[PDB]
Amino acid sequence: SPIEEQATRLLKEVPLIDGHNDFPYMIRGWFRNDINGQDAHLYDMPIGQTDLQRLQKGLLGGQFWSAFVPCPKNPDKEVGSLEALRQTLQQLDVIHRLIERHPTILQFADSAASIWSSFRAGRVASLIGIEGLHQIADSVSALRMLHRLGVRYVTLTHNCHNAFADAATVSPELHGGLSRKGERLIRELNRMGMMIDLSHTSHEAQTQALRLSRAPVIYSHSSIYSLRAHARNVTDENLHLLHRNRGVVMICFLRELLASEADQATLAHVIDHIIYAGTRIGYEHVGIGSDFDGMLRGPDGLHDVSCYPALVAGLLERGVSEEDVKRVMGLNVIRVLEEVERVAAELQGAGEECLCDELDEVWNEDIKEQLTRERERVRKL
Amino acid sequence: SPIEEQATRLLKEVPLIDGHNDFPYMIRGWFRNDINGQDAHLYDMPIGQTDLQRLQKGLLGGQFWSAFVPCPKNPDKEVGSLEALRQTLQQLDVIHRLIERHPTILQFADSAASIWSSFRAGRVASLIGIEGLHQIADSVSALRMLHRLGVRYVTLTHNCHNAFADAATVSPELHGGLSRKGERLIRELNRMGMMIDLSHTSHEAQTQALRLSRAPVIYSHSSIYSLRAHARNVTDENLHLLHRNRGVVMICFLRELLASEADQATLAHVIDHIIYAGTRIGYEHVGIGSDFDGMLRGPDGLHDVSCYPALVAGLLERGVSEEDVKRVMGLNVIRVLEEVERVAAELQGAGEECLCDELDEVWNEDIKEQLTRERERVRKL
Ligand SMILES: [Cl-]
Ligand SMILES: [Cl-]
Ligand SMILES: [Zn+2]
Ligand SMILES: [Zn+2]
Ligand SMILES: [Zn+2]
Ligand SMILES: [Zn+2]
Repeated sequence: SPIEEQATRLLKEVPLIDGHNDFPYMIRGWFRNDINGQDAHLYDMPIGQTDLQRLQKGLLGGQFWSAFVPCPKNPDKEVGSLEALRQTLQQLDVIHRLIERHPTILQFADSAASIWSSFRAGRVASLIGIEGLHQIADSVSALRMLHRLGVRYVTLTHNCHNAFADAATVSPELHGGLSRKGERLIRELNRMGMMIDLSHTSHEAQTQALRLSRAPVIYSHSSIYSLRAHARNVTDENLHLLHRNRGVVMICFLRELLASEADQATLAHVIDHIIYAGTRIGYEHVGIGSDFDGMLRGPDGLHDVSCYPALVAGLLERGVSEEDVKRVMGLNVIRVLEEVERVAAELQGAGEECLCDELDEVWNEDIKEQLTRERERVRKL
Repeated sequence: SPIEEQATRLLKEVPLIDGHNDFPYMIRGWFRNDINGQDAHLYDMPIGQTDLQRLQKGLLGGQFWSAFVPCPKNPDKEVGSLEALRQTLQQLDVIHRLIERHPTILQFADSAASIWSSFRAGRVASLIGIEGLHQIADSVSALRMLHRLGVRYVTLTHNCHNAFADAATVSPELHGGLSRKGERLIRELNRMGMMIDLSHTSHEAQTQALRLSRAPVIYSHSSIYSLRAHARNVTDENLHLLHRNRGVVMICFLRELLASEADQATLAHVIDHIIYAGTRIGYEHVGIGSDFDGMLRGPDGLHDVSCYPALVAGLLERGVSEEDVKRVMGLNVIRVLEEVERVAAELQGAGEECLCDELDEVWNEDIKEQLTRERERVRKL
């Protein structure tokens, strides 16, 4: 069809960059992060919605691979929080090993330039994000090291309240949006060049983050509230504040977020959600945030990662212009990552102070007096 | 003096690379890793043997900055082990922030080429190492992420036994050298290109590591046993196995390791230790491993980081040739890091399997059956 050829041409011209995929957690579930001699299975998986053959088939240009670990369930709160940090490094490790063992398909990217150079070579631009602040174990130092390991967005919560912000799906509220720590962390995230992700966060937490953030944010996988009322979806209030923020809402394929009955959800519903946001806040603030492998089953026509050409063709069929489809595919999320890095460079160039952790005193006054006495002895030599 | 001018010329021609300095832990002790508006103090410290003015004065070419955290003291063994991992990321964070805030003095390096390019520009080549396996929290995944963060050596123990190896200063013995896990970790360290450091490890643990390792190792800060009997010093047995391994013993300035009475220790004792090893196993297997800021007081003439020109002049005064002094200064430790990276490239190029952690099963048989049933449904479409 001339529409199918058009969709294939667009997928070759610009990268379709998906906002969120939990394929790394499926590798932890199925293989337990042991991928040695598992290429046959990694190319043709016996479970899930993602594998390396189907990833090629769908012509996907880039991917933010999620490094999610569950919210801590342990009665010992210190152990659970610290356990999440160790599991985070295990998931970042298997993501890096997955990319490194398959260099013909996947290539690591952590910027707008690295996404393009990956797309020119014919690879899937492989970026990384974490699904929740619980993953850092209350350590802003750890968060900066996660940025150094290649993490380029941080979802503020998953399905649990943390010290920084409230989750959408948990009641009662803890902070009523962001905490004081949360407000201060927004400045640090803008300073370091970490992209803020407002998926899974409460409506009040979104409103406060959108007003405070000096850089554009994203919703890595969230849908529209007006079309389907759910705690996880974005309200018209927050859609307008996203426009002022210059952020992007990357539309989710979760069936619960598209229809009241999950079995009724379809590819057409995803297109309705993209067109709604594109009509009201412009097509330069809308994206694609599948959440593949964060669900058992997908919508009719969006069953797995091979179905992206159907989404591009469906948007063109509805009268969304080529230029606007290219924006929704990936140009918008590239711009936000580019603007996040530019803001960080401005703030780092200006010499803004970084947020430091609260640490225990290791030395008492006796030790500090010995050290000062010792220094003075060396001065008199 | 013609000997002082000779020492200054050598320090400009080749980088003097010190094996171990604990200045990052002094920053944790004094500032609690909060260096915002502390440049006056960082250039002229009120404590310790290291600051940025004295670092320039001594003409030091490179430095392995230690990222040490204490051995876990907590009764809850899980909490203590996981706490060491979080503290490790705090110390790696402050090392990176120290380098980044002072780019005219310090420059990050993680290879032989990066050491040289740093030295050409007139910076101190700033490398990173961790002082003990307890710092990884039994996570080989975490260890690979520490390598990604810039860690280029790992001391197998500090002053405590761990799951992998025995420390020198603790009795009774636990593993009697390396454990089975330790033996398997040696292969993984060689594969990833992590330099093995045998300081703080028991004599038996050294012997087993030196025979097993396929790449050259180091002693980042250890002295000679024959001159001064101590658990921390290297025996003639292990010095010979270091020669076969092609490693380097970087001589320590700790007074306890140089003389029976600590107040008697001197610059002359450090030179005796360098000449002993250089005479018996050749000058291409000897280095300088100060351990500055891992001690209150240093030897007479080696009080702080400004005293390196006295060490170079002292070696030349004793009849050690210019070419051999250049080797002891830094060419040897550069070679070992270069050979460690070459061995890793050979093993990674050959497609050797990496060591994976033992993970818990997250899904039961009910969940796995749903995932396989779901995959088959998608196959029939
Ligand atoms: Cl602490
Ligand atoms: Cl686990
Ligand atoms: Zn997810
Ligand atoms: Zn999610
Ligand atoms: Zn030390
Ligand atoms: Zn030490």
